[PDB]
Amino acid sequence: KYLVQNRVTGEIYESAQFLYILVAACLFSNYPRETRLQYVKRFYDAVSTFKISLPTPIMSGVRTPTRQFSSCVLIECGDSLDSINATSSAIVKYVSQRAGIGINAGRIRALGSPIRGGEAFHTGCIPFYKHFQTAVKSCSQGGVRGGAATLFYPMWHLEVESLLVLKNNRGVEGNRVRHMDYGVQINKLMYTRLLKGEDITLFSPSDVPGLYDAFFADQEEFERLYTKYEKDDSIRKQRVKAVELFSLMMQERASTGRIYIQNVDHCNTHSPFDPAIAPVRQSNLCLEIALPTKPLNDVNDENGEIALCTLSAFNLGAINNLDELEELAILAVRALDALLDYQDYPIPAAKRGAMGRRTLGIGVINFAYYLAKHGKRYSDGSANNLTHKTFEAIQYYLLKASNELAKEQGACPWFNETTYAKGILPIDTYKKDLDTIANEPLHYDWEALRESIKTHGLRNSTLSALMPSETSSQISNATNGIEPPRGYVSIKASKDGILRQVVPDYEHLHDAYELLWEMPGNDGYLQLVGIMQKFIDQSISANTNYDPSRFPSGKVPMQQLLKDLLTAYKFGVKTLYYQNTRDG
Amino acid sequence: KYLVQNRVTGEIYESAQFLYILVAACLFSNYPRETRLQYVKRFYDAVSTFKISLPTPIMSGVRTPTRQFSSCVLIECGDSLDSINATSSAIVKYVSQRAGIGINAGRIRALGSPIRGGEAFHTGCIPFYKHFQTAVKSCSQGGVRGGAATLF
Amino acid sequence: NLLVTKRDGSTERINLDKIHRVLDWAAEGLHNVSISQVELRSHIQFYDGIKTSDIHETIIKAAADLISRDAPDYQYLAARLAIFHLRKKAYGQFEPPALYDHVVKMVEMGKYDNHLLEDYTEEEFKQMDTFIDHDRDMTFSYAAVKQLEGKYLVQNRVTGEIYESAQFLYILVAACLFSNYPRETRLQYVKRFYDAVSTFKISLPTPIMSGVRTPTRQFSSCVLIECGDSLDSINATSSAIVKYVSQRAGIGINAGRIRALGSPIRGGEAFHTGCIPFYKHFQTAVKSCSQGGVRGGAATLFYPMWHLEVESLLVLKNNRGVEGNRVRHMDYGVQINKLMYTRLLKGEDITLFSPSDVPGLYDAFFADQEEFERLYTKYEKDDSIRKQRVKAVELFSLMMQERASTGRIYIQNVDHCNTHSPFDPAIAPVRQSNLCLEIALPTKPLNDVNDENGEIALCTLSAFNLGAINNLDELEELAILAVRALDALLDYQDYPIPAAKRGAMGRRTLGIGVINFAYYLAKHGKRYSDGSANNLTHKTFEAIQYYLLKASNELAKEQGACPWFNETTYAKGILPIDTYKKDLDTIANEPLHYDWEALRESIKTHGLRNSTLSALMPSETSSQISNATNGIEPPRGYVSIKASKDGILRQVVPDYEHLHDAYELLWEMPGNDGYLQLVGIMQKFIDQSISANTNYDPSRFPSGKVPMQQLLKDLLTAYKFGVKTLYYQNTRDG
Amino acid sequence: QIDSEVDTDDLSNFQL
Amino acid sequence: QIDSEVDTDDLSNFQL
Repeated sequence: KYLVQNRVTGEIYESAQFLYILVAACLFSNYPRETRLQYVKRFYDAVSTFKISLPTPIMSGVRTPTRQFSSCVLIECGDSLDSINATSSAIVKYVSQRAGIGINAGRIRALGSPIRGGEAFHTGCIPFYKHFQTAVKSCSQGGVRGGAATLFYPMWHLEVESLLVLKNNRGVEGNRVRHMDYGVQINKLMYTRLLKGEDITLFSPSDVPGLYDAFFADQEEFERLYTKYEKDDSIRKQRVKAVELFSLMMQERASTGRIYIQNVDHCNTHSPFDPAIAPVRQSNLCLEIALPTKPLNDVNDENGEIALCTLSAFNLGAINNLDELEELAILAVRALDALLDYQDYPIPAAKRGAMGRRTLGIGVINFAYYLAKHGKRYSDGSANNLTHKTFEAIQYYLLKASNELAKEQGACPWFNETTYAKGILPIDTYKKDLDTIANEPLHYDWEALRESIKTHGLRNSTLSALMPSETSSQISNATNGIEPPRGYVSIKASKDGILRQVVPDYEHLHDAYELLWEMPGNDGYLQLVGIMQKFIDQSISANTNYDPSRFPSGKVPMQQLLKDLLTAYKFGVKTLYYQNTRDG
Repeated sequence: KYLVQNRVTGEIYESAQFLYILVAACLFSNYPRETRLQYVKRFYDAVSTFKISLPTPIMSGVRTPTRQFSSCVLIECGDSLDSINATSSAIVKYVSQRAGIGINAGRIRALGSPIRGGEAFHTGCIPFYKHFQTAVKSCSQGGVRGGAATLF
Repeated sequence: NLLVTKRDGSTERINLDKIHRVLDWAAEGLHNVSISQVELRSHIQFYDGIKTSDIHETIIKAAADLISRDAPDYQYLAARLAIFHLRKKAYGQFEPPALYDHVVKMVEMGKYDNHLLEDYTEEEFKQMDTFIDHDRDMTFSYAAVKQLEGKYLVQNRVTGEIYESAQFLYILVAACLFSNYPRETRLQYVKRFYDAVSTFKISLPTPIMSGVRTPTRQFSSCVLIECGDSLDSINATSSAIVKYVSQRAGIGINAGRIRALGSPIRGGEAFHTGCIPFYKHFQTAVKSCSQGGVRGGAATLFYPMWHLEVESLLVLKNNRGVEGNRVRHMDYGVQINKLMYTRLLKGEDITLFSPSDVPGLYDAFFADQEEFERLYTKYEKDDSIRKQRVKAVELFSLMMQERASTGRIYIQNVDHCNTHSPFDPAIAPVRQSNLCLEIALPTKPLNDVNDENGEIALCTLSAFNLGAINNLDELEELAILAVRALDALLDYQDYPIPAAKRGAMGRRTLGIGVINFAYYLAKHGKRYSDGSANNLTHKTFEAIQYYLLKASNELAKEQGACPWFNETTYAKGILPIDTYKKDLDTIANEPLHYDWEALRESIKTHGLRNSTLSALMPSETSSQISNATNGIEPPRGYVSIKASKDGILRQVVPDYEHLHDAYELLWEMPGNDGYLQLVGIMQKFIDQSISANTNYDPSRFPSGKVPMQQLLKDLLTAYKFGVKTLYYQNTRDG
Repeated sequence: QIDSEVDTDDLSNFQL
Repeated sequence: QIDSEVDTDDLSNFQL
C-alpha cells in the first residue's frame, strides 16, 4: 500500500527511499532555497530512520498526480432536511476518497416531534441514521467492505433507548443500523445521576431551548436549563433510571465492543478552543480527534465547517532522548502544515476548517516498547511519572515548533478562537485529580512559552492527538500507538502466506513487556491515558479490556464495567474507544 | 382523509359540499369576474356529482394554508456523485411531502468501471440503489411504512 | 494527597504506611508471598474519596487473586486481611471485646439467645474468655473465611453487618451444648470441646454452627420419611416434607410401597393411576419453599428393583419423555438384594410385582433373605398374581445407563443394610436412606402429620478431621467430646413433627464421620487405587468405631441407654466386628488392636446412649473451613475454584508443598477397585452407610465410551465387599 | 459477556 | 457415556 505501482499489471515502480525522499521533496517544495534542501534532508532522515510516521494516504500519494490525502473528516448535522442532505452528500464525497467519518447527528429532533410544516421530522432519527449509513457505504463493494463511520448523539436524547441498541443482533430490520459505530455523549451531571441512584430525563433537543448548546459549552448553564426543563410539564420528556440507562449502554458497548463514550465537558473544559465560540461537539471514527464543526445547509454552504485531521506520530522507540523531540516536532509540524496548502478540498466547509484553524493531530507509536525498555509496566502505576515526563516534552516541543512557525508565517486565521490566544495552556486546565497519581515536575519553561504564544500565536490550533496505528507501526516494527501488544508475535493473513511480526527486541525484553492480557485490570492504563490527556490538545483512542476468565463464572460484572467508566471520567479521559473482550 | 379536521383532538371542521365548493373557489380564484363564478359553479357541479375525480393531496389540501399538492415526481440520475447526491436530496425533499417517486438510475456506470479519479464508481449500482432506498424511506415510521419508489 | 472516607462520614488523608503495616502483620510467618506485589495490585485501584471498607476489600481481593499452587500462602495472607476486616466490621477495632460484654450486647440486639446469660454467670463467661484464643482466627485459609462470612457468623441478611467472630461462634456453641452439665464438669467440657473445634479436630454441620447460640431451635439438616400405601400416609408424608424443607432439610423418601399402576379399586382411595403422580406430588412438596421451584430443596426417593413400575421409574430423570412421564428434580435409590444380583449373573429373569399383590415380600426384602427367596419363588409360580418378566441384564442395564447419564440414580443393597447393622431387622429394619446415601435408620409410615405412631429418622452429624490428629489415640477424647455434644443437641433442638421426635428420643441416633481422608493417606504415603491403604484404613476405622462406642457406652452408664436400645443388635451383644461381609478378610489382614470383648460385655451390661454412632457423609462446607479434603474423597485437583460475588475463591489442597506427589487425584485412579475396597473396609466398622462415589473417565476407554461390562463389574465389586450404598456417579467432562 | 448485577451503595461513594 | 455391550459369560463367574 505505499510503493507506487500498477494495480492492474502488478508492477512496482519505486523503492522505499525514493518514496521517502520525494514525500520530503513535495512537502517542502515552497520553502526558500536557503532552507529548502536542509528541511528535505532532515525530514527524509527522520522518516527513513523511523522517527516520524505518516498516514497511508500521505505515504502512498504525496509525489503522485493526486491531491486527495484526507483520511478522516468530521461533519455535524443540523435539524433540517437541507442539512441532512448536505451531510449525506458530504459523506458520499468523502467516502469515495476512502475517508473515515465522524457524524454528529444528536441534533436531529426525536420521533413524534411537531409537524415543522413539510420538513418531516415526525418519523425520527433512525430513518435518517440509515440514510447516513448507506451514504457511508455508497462506495463499498459488498455494501459492507470498506467505508466506516462513527455517529454521535447525547445520552439524554429522547430516542436514546432505541439508539443504544442500533447494532444489537436481532431486532426488526427497521430498528437496527448495524454497520456504523456510535459515540454516546455524557457530562458530569449524567454521571451524578447514576451515583446518586436518581433519574435521567430524556428530551428531544428541539423542545429544550439552549440545552444542547450548554451540554458542550457551559455546565452550570446546562444544569440550570436541565433542572428547569425537568420542572416544566409543558415540555415533552421521559424518565429513566440512570442505573438502567447506563447499563443498557454498557451492555451494548460490551456485546459489540463498538458503542463508544465521549465526555463532552472534558472535551471543552480542557481544550485549545473557547467553548463559547468553537465548542467541541463530536469526535471522529476512532475517537481521538476533537475539533469544532458547524452544520451545512447545502454541500457548498460557505458557512459550514467540516473538520479534517492531519496526522502523524513520533516513534518513541526510535528516539534516544526526549530532547530529540525538538527537531522532530519542527519537522513534523512543518511537514503537516505544508500539506494543508498542498492538498485539495472536495467541500468548501472542509477547506474553511483547515485554512481557518490549521489543525494537526500528531501522536505516538511504540509506547509499550518504550515502557518496556525503561522497565515500566502499564498496570501498576510504575509508568505514571515517565509518561508525564514524556508527554510534557511532546506537547512542549510541538507547541514550540508551531509557535516558531507562526512567527515565520503567521498565526492561523482563527487563532483568536483558541484558549491559547487568551494565554491559557493545557497545564492550566487539566483534571486536578491527576495530581494524586503523579508528582513529576514540569521540566520545561511553560511560562516563557505562554508569553510567546500570546504574542506571536500558533500556526496550528491543535497539535496533538493519540491515534491508533496499524500500518504506520508495522513499517517501523513498532508496537501500535499507546497499546500493549496482544502477544509477542502477531499474525496476518495475506495472499502471499502468513505474515508474522515479532515485537521489537523480544530477545532482551520478553519479560519487560506487559502483554494486553497480563494486565490485572484497566486502572493503570487509564491513569496513563489521563496523564497523557493532561498535555494532548485533542483526545486519545483509549481502549478498555476485559478477560472473562478473570471473573467468577466467566461473566464480566457491570459493577466493574461502570467503575472503569467512572475512573476514566475522574482522571479526565475525554473519550473511550473499543472495548476488547478476550475470546478464549 | 379529505375533510379538514384535527389529527390530535379528532374534531371534523367541514362537510363534503364545502370541500367541493372551496376547491372550485380556490382553483378558479384568478379568473376574470365575468367568467369566475360560472367556472366555480360548473366545476363544483362536476365534482359534487362525481363526474370528475381529483387526487387526495388536492381534495384534502386545496383551500387550506398549504401549497404542497404534488403526489408523484420523476427524477433522473446522472452518472456522477453530484447527480447521485442531488437525486437523493430531491427524493428526501419530496418523500417528506409524501410524494411517490420514479427514479431513473440506468445511467450509473457498472461495477468494475475505470477509476474516474476520486468519484468512486468502481463499486457499482447497488450501493447507490440502497442509498436512494433510504432516501425514499427517510420519512417513514418503521423505515418501511410509507414512502414509495420505482427505479428504472 | 488522596483522601479516604472514614467509617462515619468524615474524611482524612490516606495512610499508606498503616496499610503497609496491616499487610506486613498479615504476611508474618508466611512464605513466597510478596507484600509489595499486593500493594501494586490494590493501590492502583484507589481513588480520592474511597471509603475505608473498600480499601479493605481491595487489598483482600488483591492478595486473594495471587492464590496458586506455587504461592499457596496467599490463602493465609488473604485470610488474615479478611479476618482483620471482619473484626473492624463487628467490633470497630481488631481486639474483640470481653466475652461477657459481647454476649450481653448480642442478647440486647436479640442475636443471641438469652438462656446463655441465664445458664452462666459473669464469673463463668470471664473464665470461658480465658479459654478463648482469638489468634486461632489466624489459622483459617481464605476460602475458609469466605464460608465463615457467608454462612456461619451471626450477621444481618438485610444490612450486611457481621456481629461476631469465629472464636465467639466456637466458644458459644460449646457453651450452649454443654449448658446442662453439672458445674463440676461443665466448663471442662466447654473448654475441651472449644479446643477440639477451634483447632479443627471436630467439624459440625452448617445448621449447628450458624444456629446454636441464636434464638432458634431448628438444626435438623436431613430427615427420613417412609410412605405407606394409603392416601392418608401419602398426605402425611407430603405434609412432613413441606414442614421440613421449609427449614431447609434434605429429604429421603421411601415410596416403594405405593401400589402399582392398574391395581384394584381399594374403594375411594384411588391407586389405579400409580406411583408417578404421587412422586410428582412429593417433588412439588420438596420444592415448596424454593424460589425458582428448582433452586433449593433436595430429595432422594427410594423403591425396590422389582417394583412392577420399575422400568418407568428408572427413567424419571431422563431428558425427553412426555412431561407426565418424568419427575426430574429428585434423585432415586434403587433397592437391590443378593437374589436380584444372582439373577443377573445367571442370565435369568427378574419378576416385577406390585408390593400390594405379594403378602410379606416387601417386609422380607429388607428383614430376611431366605424368607424373601421363598416368597419370591412362590409368587413367581402362582399365576393368579399379577406379575411381569424382565431380563436381569436388560433391567440392570437400564438402571446403569440412567445412573451414568444423570449421575443421580443411586443404589442401596438392602440385605447389607440389615445383615450388617446396629438394628434387629425383625423389629427395626433399615428400609431406606437419606439424600446422600450415608444414613441408615429405622422408619415407620405416618397416617397423619401428627400420628404419634410414625417414625421419622433425622440425623445428627459430625466429623473427625483425620488430618488434624497426630495419632489415633486422640480419638478417645474427641469421641467423648463429639458424642456428648451431639447427644445434648438432641434434647436441645425442637421437633416440628411428633414422629421425628419419637425417632430421636427413642434411638438417639448419631452419624459421625470423617474429613481429610485423602490428605491423611497422602501423609502416610498411601494411595486409593492400589490397595496400599487397606490396612491403614482398617486400623483407622477400628479406632474410630471403638472409641465412639466406648464414649457412647460411658454416657449410657452416666445418663442411661436410649429408650429403644433393646431393638439394637448391640443389646444382644452383637458387634459390627461380628456381622461384616466375610470377603473383606481376603483384602486386609490388619489385626484388631482394641479390646472388643471388654467392650462387648460393657455394652450388654450398660447399653449405648446412641443406637448408631457413625456415618461417612460428604462435606463441602465443613471441610473448606478446616482446609481439608472432602470426606473420604480424593481431590479432583490441587486447587479448587468457587465463583462468588467477591471474586474467584481458590483453595490449595493442604500441604501441597510437601505432598503434591503423595496425593492421588481423582482422575489419576486407574479405576474404582482400590477405592471401593477402602469403602468396604470402612463399612466393616461404620454403623450406618457411606456416601460412596463411582468415577469414570471416558478417555480411558476405547472410543471414549464407558463399557456397561465395567459399570456392572464395579457394581458387583461393591456388593462383594459389602458396600451398603452407592451415591454419585462422576463422569469426567473433557 | 455481562452480569447485570449493580449495587448503588458501592457507586455512591465515588468522587467525580 | 455408555456402550451397552454386555457378556453374560464373563459375569457368571463372579462370587457374590
